[PDB]
Amino acid sequence: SEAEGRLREKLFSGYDSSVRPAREVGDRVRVSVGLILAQLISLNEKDEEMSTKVYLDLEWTDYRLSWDPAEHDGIDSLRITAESVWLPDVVLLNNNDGNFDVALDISVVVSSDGSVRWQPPGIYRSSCSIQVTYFPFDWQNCTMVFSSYSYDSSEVSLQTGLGGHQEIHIHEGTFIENGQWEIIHKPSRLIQPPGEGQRQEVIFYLIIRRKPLFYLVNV
Amino acid sequence: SEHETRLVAKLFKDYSSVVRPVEDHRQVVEVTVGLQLIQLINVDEVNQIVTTNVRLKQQWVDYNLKWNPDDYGGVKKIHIPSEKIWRPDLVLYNNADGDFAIVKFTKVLLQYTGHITWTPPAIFKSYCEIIVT
Amino acid sequence: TVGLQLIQLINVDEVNQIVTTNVRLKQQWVDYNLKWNPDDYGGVKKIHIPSEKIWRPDLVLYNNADGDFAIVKFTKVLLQYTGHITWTPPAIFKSYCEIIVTHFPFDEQNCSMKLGTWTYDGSVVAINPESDQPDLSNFMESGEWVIKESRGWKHSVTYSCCPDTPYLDITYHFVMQRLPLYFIVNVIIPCLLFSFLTGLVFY
Amino acid sequence: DIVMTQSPGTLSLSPGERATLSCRASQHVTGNCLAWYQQKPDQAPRLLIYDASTRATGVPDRFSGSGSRTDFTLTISRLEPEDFAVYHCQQYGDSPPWTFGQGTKVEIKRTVAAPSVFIFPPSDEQLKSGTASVVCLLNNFYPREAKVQWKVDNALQSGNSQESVTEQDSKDSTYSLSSTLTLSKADYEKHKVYACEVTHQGLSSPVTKSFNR
Amino acid sequence: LNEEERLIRHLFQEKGYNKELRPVAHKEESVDVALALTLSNLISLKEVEETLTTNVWIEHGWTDNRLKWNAEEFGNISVLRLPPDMVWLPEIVLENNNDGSFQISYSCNVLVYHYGFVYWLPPAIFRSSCPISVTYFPFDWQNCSLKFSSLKYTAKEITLSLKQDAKENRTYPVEWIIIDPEGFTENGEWEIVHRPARVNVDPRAPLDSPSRQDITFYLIIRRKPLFYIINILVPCVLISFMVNLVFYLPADSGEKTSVAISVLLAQSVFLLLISKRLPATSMAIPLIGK
Amino acid sequence: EVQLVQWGAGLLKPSETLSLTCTVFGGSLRANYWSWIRQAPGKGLEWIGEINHNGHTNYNPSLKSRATISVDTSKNQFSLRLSSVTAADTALYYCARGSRFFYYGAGIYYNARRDRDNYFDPWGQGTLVTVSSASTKGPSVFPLAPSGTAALGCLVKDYFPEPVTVSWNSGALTSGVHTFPAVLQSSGLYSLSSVVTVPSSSLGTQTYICNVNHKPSNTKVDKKVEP
Ligand SMILES: *[C@@H]1O[C@H](CO)[C@@H](O[C@@H]2O[C@H](CO)[C@@H](O[C@@H]3O[C@H](CO[C@H]4O[C@H](CO[C@H]5O[C@H](CO)[C@@H](O)[C@H](O)[C@@H]5O)[C@@H](O)[C@H](O[C@H]5O[C@H](CO)[C@@H](O)[C@H](O)[C@@H]5O)[C@@H]4O)[C@@H](O)[C@H](O[C@H]4O[C@H](CO)[C@@H](O)[C@H](O)[C@@H]4O)[C@@H]3O)[C@H](O)[C@H]2NC(C)=O)[C@H](O)[C@H]1NC(C)=O
Ligand SMILES: *[C@@H]1O[C@H](CO)[C@@H](O[C@@H]2O[C@H](CO)[C@@H](O)[C@H](O)[C@H]2NC(C)=O)[C@H](O)[C@H]1NC(C)=O
Ligand SMILES: CC(C)CCC[C@@H](C)[C@H]1CC[C@H]2[C@@H]3CC=C4C[C@@H](O)CC[C@]4(C)[C@H]3CC[C@]12C
Ligand SMILES: *[C@H]1O[C@H](CO)[C@@H](O)[C@H](O)[C@H]1NC(C)=O
Repeated sequence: SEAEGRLREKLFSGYDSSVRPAREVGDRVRVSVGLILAQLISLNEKDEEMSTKVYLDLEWTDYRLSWDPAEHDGIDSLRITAESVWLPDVVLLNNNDGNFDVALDISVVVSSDGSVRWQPPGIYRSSCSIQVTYFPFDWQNCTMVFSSYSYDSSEVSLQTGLGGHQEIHIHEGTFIENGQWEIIHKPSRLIQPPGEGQRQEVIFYLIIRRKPLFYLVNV
Repeated sequence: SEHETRLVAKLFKDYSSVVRPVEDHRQVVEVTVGLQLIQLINVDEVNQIVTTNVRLKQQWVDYNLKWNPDDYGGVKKIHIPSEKIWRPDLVLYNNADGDFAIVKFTKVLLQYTGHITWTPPAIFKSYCEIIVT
Repeated sequence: TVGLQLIQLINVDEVNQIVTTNVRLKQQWVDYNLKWNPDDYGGVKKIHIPSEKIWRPDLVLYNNADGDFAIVKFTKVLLQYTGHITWTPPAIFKSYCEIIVTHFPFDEQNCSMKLGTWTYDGSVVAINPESDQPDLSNFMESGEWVIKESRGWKHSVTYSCCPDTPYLDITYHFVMQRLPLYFIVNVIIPCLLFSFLTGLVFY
Repeated sequence: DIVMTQSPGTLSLSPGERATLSCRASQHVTGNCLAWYQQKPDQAPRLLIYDASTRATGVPDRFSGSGSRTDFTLTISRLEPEDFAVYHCQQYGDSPPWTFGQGTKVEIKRTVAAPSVFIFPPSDEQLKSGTASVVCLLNNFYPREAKVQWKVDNALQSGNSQESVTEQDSKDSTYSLSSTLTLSKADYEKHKVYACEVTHQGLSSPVTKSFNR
Repeated sequence: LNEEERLIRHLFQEKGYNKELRPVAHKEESVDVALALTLSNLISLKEVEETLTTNVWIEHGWTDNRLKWNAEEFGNISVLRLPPDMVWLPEIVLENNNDGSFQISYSCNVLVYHYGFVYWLPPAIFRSSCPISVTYFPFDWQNCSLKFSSLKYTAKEITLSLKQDAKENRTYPVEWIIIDPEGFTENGEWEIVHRPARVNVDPRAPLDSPSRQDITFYLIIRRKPLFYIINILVPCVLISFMVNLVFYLPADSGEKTSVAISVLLAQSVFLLLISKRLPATSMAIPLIGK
Repeated sequence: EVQLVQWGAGLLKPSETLSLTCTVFGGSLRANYWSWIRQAPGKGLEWIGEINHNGHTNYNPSLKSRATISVDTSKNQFSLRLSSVTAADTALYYCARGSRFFYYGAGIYYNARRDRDNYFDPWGQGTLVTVSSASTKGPSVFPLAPSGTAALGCLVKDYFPEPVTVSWNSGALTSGVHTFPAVLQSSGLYSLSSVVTVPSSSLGTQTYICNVNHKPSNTKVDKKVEP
């Protein structure tokens, strides 16, 4: 860990985590955005909001955090507390409760070439306009819109995480299936701005069908 | 960005967020305020409280946060944390059971001319007289 | 020295068996390195210091149900020139209490709060009660319960493995009596009326 | 499970010189948990270094440990007469079983010296009991490497001799060696000439000592 | 405490302790972290929300060789109490929470012994997801889990294991949730039947993933159905059986269909009562619902 | 100052059970692990096994089936039993103090663990163990007759068990004496020679007698060696 300490001291001398990494003026930071659904907690029809537990998957490159492994005892990656590095201010725009941020900052994985991977957990309450016409035999289209809150498309460019399926990742073994909802489709899409202040978005869509057995028995 | 790192170091070397950001104390800080209503979350008639999702766009000029872009490789606009600078202390007078002021301190966009645009989000739980007639 | 002041009995939850109370947790101890001579400082005999700046006992409610385990309101301490420190933080204690519902709504409960230094044993930090009873001088009247009795006991446990290391706690127990008028009026009387109406069919 | 190999095997060095002993692990030694021990003749091993760099109590400053991972080194800056012993390495960082190296002996180096060779026929007293031992002595030589061959009527023997070697002398610091050829009395009488031939780097050519029975 | 002050200054100031680095000689080494769980009390299991609320104490044990000292040189000090924010920690969190509270509640002091062993017993109130099987309600049993892992460290950096008891001539791992017979008292509605603990390792997951390793503590709990029996099932069953009396009522009474439809209304009221107590799930019809 | 004192019978016959005991002075068995280590002649150190005061044992996989290590805390002793010994078990056996063992916690959290410092700083004096089917026997002593320095000596042949002592001229002659390490023959008996170099001019004038002693047979021989 002494070699790791030396590398950490070298990397963060003169490093400003509040400054976006752009080697030249006009350079854009590509941020790949993906999502893993750990649990579809609920879809509250009264409040019209979907509660989910997820892991984001954000990937970018920071040229300032590069090094030669041969000069640092063969160390080719690092785990660093997320607050110590620049982060893209990617938030859930369509949150319903007022919480924009991730549940826990945890750590980033920084490779020797400057690649940064961040997989923070998140408990999100997103607004979902309920289509009530065919309730309880209905299906819903609940979206999760992720975007930078501050940086515009000229500074931070977004792309769907893949490496390539444009979908929400669900682990077949560990996923907590909801007893009232079946996931039909789970795509993701990059939305360009119309036509600076213009901003791209990455929307993860959950098309879900209610399982109405309860209402068949009790009503 | 080495240029932006140097600029950010220079701007906050001798900066004070306490005093109003004017060259002369007899000047008035001009703040442009705009309210964007994103969502009408709830209208609780029993307790007479309206919950809304809003963005509170505030624009002003900080005299001391200026730079020549030619001295910093052509950097013309930056994003900085809002907690480091003087801000106007907007408060919702008729707050019922929410926050009086902004609590979500998002970044400000700062131009080289000193123009600041800060667009924080908020959940306004305001008090409304509900006529039930 | 540890003393408990019960300000209010906020609620008794018989379902989850939780008693929520508002308390002040008076703690007194001497700090050896925080002494001074007042004559050298203009006669200043006492000062007020943030509690986060000094060592404190790590008192924990051992029988916490679902609230806070330790003090979270770090109010200022009163420090005397002799090094004596008085710290009286407020807290809301949510403590487990085994609720016996046999005689409900005419039941009597015995709810306790066990307090101790979490990480220090009796050979490094010793706790003593301030008084034999909780301080009830500033207790707000409850519209649902009457506190019949209250008493604080210090306990010291030595395990056979470690005969030189006592583990200490102070347990404050409250024997409380429910006021049954609400259940008498709202529940018992209607049931009695239905029971009386049951027999009228036979006439 | 972890095999430890000490590389030098034998280190012939003069007093006042610098000694470097190597220990190699077949697997990563966790936490640099390596110990170095010294063992003099007719004595138990004595702990010299532990944790790969930390001197034990009463260990002079001349001994120093270094290295990591799978390569470890013990360095003696200035060699004294009391430092000529057998040195062992041991690993203790990866749960039992605890394993040692095979050991590395540090010998004293002196001017190359040739053996003086002597041959001894069996005594009449031994022949009376039915056996014959023929003894070849190589006296006061250095270095230790030497070869002895037995010839019986110019026919090379094999399998019927045993060697013994002394330690290095306390003063001259040299070695002596005996080779003993054992034959039945009946076989001994079947031949005339008994010879031992000795090769050593201090000899310009092999030396033979012989007798006629 | 001249000696404790001197020892802390020696360990942290003089030797330059860095809590951001793991306690290893080389980066490729992993830190052994032993975990055990003590169930102080099972607060509740909410069926509609499918959430288990527990009070647990998480016993952590690991080794930090940078925090080693020879006790005789420091007044025979053998153990130190230190704030957890001064030392490196293994960032163990509850993975399967459903409220966003991943971490322990009270960050108590660490006990650091002179041989480098770090002992840490933080308590926590956890709210975890527990999907509910309503098939035999109110005679149902549930299977809840508490999955502990690290998101800041992977299997490459820390190796999670269960507490190893070594007080006897044979060591063994503690493969159950610890329940103190003196400090524990059963939940009013749930009785613990089994309480195992397991180290789960995913063979397919990569070593550098946080999902490679976890330690899971399970609670098999049986509902105590006396409340539901007394207050729902006996009235409902008796009222339903009461409808058979109409066949013994003469047709001249003019009160048969009134009795029958009133029984139906009472059953409807009972269904209204029960609809508010269970989740609206589709795996099965509850026994009371059946 | 911890001291380890070993005892036990070093002379055993094939298929028997070696039994050794190590006693600790100046310290208790509670604080440490305690190990047995064997060193064969011309071979590296080999760890046999270890035990703590609770009786928890670890063994070398190559000796686990035959080695049993026990502890007795009342006498502050620990013992090794090696079953079915062969000639391959002839070695110098040591007892030594291993890693520190510590207790921590209280109540249900009371536990113990070992430190990661299993190096052997204190050692026992060592016990030589020889496994032979041979029987106590005394040597025959034969002259190695001298043929400007001469060599002469004595051949000390066919004895058991070690050791023999050899002196010259009742200890008055020490300069130039070499007494060789014994060799074990296939018969199972030991042989050695002792030699001395002397001026060839002294061969007529000076008497040379080798004094051989083998205590197990009370062999005492004074052999005059002459040309
Ligand atoms: C509602 O519920 C609460 C419980 O939550 C209940 O509270 C109990 O109240 C009773 C009183 O009615 C308490 O009983 C008393 O406890 C006193 C304190 O006991 C502790 O301290 C003792 C003193 O320790 C010091 O001195 C001893 C030598 O004397 C020394 O060895 C120690 O090291 C130390 O210096 C200690 O001896 C005692 O230990 C006993 O108990 C423990 C626990 O059972 C046991 O493990 C030990 O082996 C030993 O037996 C303990 O640590 C105590 O002083 C007091 O004694 C008086 O009464 C007894 C009556 O038998 C006389 O014999 C004695 O001479 C004294 O006159 C008495 O025992 C009880 O402890 C409370 N429980 C708790 C947990 O707080 C309420 O009563 C309930 N209310 C209702 C139902 O109305
Ligand atoms: C370790 O201790 C256990 C418990 O004493 C030993 O197991 C017992 O051994 C005796 C032999 O005399 C049996 O009679 C018992 O039935 C065993 N079990 C119990 C529960 O006592 C075990 O043999 C010990 N191990 C060693 C190698 O000494
Ligand atoms: C007509 C009478 C019997 C009233 C109707 C009783 C009905 C509701 C039945 C259905 C399931 C039954 C319960 C199932 C299991 C047991 C066994 C034992 O633990 C005591 C009784 C108890 C708890 C039963 C009590 C009666 C019970 C609740
Ligand atoms: C530690 O050091 C002190 C002072 O030398 C000594 O009195 C004491 O016996 C030692 N051991 C213990 C366990 O206190």
